[PDB]
Amino acid sequence: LKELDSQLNEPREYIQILERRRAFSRWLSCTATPQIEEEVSLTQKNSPVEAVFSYLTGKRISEACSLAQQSGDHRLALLLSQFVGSQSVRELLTMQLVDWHQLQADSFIQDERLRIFALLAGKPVWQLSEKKQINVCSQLDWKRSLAIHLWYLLPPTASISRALSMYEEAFQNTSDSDRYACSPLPSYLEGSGCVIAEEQNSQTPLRDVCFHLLKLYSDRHYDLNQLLEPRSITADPLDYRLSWHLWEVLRALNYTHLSAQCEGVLQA
Amino acid sequence: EEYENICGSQVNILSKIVSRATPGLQKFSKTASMLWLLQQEMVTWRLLASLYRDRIQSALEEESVFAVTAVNASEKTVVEALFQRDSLVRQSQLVVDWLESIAKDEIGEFSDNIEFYAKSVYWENTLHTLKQRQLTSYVGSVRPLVTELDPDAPIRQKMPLDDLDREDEVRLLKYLFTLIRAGMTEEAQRLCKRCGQAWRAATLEGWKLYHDPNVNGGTELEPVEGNPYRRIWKISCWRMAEDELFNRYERAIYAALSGNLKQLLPVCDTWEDTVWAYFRVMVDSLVEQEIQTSVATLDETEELPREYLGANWTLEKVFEELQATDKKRVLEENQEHYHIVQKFLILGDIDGLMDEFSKWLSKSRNNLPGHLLRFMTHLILFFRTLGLQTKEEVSIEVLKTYIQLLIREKHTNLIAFYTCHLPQDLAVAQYALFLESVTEFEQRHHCLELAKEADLDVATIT
Repeated sequence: LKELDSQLNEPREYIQILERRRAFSRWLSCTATPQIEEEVSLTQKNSPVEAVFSYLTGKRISEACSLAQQSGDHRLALLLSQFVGSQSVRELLTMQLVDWHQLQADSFIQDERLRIFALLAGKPVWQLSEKKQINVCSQLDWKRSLAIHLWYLLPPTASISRALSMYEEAFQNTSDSDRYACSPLPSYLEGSGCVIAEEQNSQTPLRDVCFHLLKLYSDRHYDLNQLLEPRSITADPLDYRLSWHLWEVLRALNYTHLSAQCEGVLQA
Repeated sequence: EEYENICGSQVNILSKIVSRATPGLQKFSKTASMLWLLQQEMVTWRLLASLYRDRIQSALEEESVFAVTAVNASEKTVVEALFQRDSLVRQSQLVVDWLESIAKDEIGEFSDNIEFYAKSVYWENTLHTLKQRQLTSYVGSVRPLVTELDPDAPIRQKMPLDDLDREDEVRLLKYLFTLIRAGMTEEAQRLCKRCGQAWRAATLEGWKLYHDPNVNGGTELEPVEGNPYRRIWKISCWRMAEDELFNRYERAIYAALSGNLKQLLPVCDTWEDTVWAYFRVMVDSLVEQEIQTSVATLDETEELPREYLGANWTLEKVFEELQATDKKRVLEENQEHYHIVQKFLILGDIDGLMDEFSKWLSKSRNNLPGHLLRFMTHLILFFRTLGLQTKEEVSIEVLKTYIQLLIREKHTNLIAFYTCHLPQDLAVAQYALFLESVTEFEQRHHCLELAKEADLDVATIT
């Protein structure tokens, strides 16, 4: 309710996709601010470069430009203010990184500053002349990782479904690329440093209930069992408070592909 | 447009003579004065061909344009409306386009003849010096230099480069200013890209007006244009113009894209550059005034400077400020014949221009340049062909001064046309006053048939 219901005609599928993306493009900032606001409180006085990067991972480009003018990094503030749509600046940083790597001037710049230049250039990983790699999504949660996919690795015009598929393309085992997105968990496992070392029984990796709902919105036949399991919601396998009230909304939304054992286990 | 092609052809011929004169050969002084005289004539025909086209189109469209502004318009579409709405802004930009075209024609083919010392990296000699200072074999003197290699390090550390890179940066920044002074901002971006400054090529794109066409909910997907923080970017570029640690040319580059006339005039070192600095900032300031009246931005907490937002502009004012300047060159150029014509054609003031022609004839008649008397004549014929009024006593006396040139530089023949451009009493009297000198019988018959090719009253003439 607010941007579509103003329209005195049946709203085009494009405008619905656009405003549903504009709403989710707020949700992916509001989910990130308290960790960014703690990270900046710690980093600001030791490294303004990490504090500027943290603001950019929440789309706080105005605060990032403000902190760069406060730190004495005025060409970083200029560069960041211009990045709010302009693809020519993305391709000019794409060239500038290709210059510095070939000319071995990359190893004469801060890896933390090269991480900002890679983010802006729309590069999730950069490969340096040292054979170091800078992963832009390193140390982050899934929401900021998926927001990097939604804001810096894709155009203003793409769907949520492409940002979420590029995020799933970034944390699985392929034959041709290393993992760079975090495989990315319920809000009680964020920040933990837990690289899940692929549990040799658990053939389904745990994920957040909000990711399970985004799968069920993208695919009407996606699994309900992992969506309603309390481990996707809380640090407690006994808290069915949200699990039952989600199912007794999905049953009202005419989703009907749960098993009667699984409904029986939820209700009991 | 053909008068510009004739003058530009003779400027081409005279340039292809002056470029072949041995320096100091005092015979070629007239050749160089004739080159500059016809170069200033060529661009004065260019100026006329733009401003009088706009002024006649406007005077045929003004009955019709009941426009309505859209509540959801972007900066681009407010300015797309402004350039329809506003003949003062439109004619002011035609003076910018004109003055940038003059600087472009003086640059010509030359852009790729620029040798630098650096040839594989940006700041290559300072980069090499740092890579050498990292080696434990450095038994060199430690000249104070930057220790970082971002382009802000000289201003953040307040330390120098080594002087090869410090020559190339000063060379490059003049060429970048000279290209922007010629409207070649895309070539300044390409020269930045060519010199490894993809960062400065990006700053040279930040002034672009914002647009998202997809706001209107289209049928396919279109690109987003410009910079939605163009205001904050201009505030930042104004800050780069006013610290004395920036080069005069880098300050002028950001000033010519952010309205800072006060930091632009410190590089504008011709009359044309000084007129250009006023007109380029007058358009940019009037554009900011329509945008900040029409585009309701929210929660922005910094101002563009009140010396530039509070700037009242008129065409007359610019040509008083151009007479208050300390730049003695501009004060001497602002007294020559074509720069005076250029002021009056920009103002549209034909009344003061005919008093200039009177103020010139009454002092200088016998001594005026023959091509200036050809120009003054053909400008009066152009105004008459458009039905535009002139001080006809002075128009008659320009035409009579020209007929007296045409007799006395040596032509006889072309007098008939420049005499049928008079009322019959005066056409008869001035052609008779010419034929009252013709003694050669073959020349008499020839000068009657040339009058019979020009619809003259041969019978009252004889």
